[PDB]
Amino acid sequence: QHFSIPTCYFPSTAVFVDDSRDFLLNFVLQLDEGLAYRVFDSPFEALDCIKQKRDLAAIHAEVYNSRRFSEISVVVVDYAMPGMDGLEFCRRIEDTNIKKILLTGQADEKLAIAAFNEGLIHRYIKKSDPDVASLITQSIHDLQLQYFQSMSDMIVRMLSVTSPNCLHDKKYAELFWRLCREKGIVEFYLADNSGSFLMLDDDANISFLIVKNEADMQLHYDLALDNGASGDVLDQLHNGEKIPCFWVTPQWNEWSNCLVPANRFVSDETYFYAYVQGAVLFDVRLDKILSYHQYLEELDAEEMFLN
Repeated sequence: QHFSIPTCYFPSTAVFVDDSRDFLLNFVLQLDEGLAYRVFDSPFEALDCIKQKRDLAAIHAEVYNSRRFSEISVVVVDYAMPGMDGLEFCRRIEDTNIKKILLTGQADEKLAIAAFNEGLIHRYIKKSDPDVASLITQSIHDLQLQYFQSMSDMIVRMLSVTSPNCLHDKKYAELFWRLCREKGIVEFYLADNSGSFLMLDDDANISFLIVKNEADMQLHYDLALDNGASGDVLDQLHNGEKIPCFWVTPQWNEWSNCLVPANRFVSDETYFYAYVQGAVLFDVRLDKILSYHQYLEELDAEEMFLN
């Protein structure tokens, strides 16, 4: 219901717990390239690995964490695992916010329904379903989003900040996610109180989606009016034709190139935004950022399922 746009997002790791190598080979080789995953044939070793893995400017600082992509967001577990059934496996990680996909047998649907209603698991799929491979893949994408949506609750609490209203706007979120796909964005991080986002592609190229609400536009118009800006600047800020692209008040003669043409989006409220290339809002050290493409290349072939 909330955080249709999460406070942050980046490619995360899914864990597959299954005792059928033939099922895993058929499944993982249909997956889209770009999904990081780990495979365990034992629920005990999978649990041990999960256990051992465990202001507003602090959000985008996560991009300097080279191990962020190894965050485990979704687990896919077969209920018929030897040693420990799939539901008992999920109970021992239900304290975390990992999203659980249960692969059910022919006589396990009632047990999975109860677990789904209690919130123990978030998805159950018949392992013998002819579309099982595509159903798991779609649920992985859906639950990796829900993982960061659940993260957004604790992040705004930990930082003692209030979320921008645009993050809960369903119409605007669809525009946000479709723009991310148009620009090849794989990870983003909330940048200011109005809903701006630091954005990166798989090569860690920097870009920003600067977002302003009507209250911000009125504040910028009042600042330019109190500062005595050019006649065009007052008309552009009043009509909402352009938005400020800075992060501090510019000089009366500097408002010219500190503005960028903006799009207007009317939904739950009126937003003004512009997608700009480069580090525009604040400085970003590209030399201390591990891109996602380089993370996938630096994956050690020793601990790979496909070797």
